[PDB]
Amino acid sequence: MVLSEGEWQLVLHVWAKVEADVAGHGQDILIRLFKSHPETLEKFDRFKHLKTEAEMKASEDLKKHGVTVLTALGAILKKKGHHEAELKPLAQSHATKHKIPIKYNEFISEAIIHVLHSRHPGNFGADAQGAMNKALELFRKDIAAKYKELGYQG
Ligand code: HEM
Repeated sequence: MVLSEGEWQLVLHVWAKVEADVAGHGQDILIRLFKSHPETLEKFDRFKHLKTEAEMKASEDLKKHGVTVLTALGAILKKKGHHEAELKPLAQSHATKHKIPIKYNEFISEAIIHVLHSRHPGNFGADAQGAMNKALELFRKDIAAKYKELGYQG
């Protein structure tokens, strides 16, 4: 798939707001993911022990990882489709080291959309959400194809 330039501008316009507070958005998104789909928490040996939302909110390590996640994702989106080089090491570690099934990428995509909708309603109308969804679908499709190449797929 290909996004038009107008769709990329909608994506990067709301991302510019996210970047005003990377740590806060990273926290909100990962907590959303873990609450909504507790099974994903099990993949993080680092965080598996966190029992409540309050414990998650107080973990500086979780907040650090959320910054890491959003920085990597932002670098990818800013490539506007030309993200082959950035995707390869990400696919390799998630497929081979962390053993993350493809389905869980849909779950974090959902959490990203939820959080932007909650924090940026004026910049995240129907069209901007449609564009962000397309951008994340593009990402998931490309990462899934890499998984298959690397010998995981799934
Ligand atoms: C938007 C999708 C995602 C991005 C951009 C992302 C990015 C990253 C980055 C940059 C790292 C650190 C370096 C590396 O190991 O590659 C990482 C580590 C990791 N990610 Fe992801 N990730 C994503 C989705 C997920 C999902 C869906 C899960 C699990 C449900 C996951 C599980 C992990 C784990 C277990 C680690 C290692 C944490 C540790 O240091 O112990 N990732 N991720």
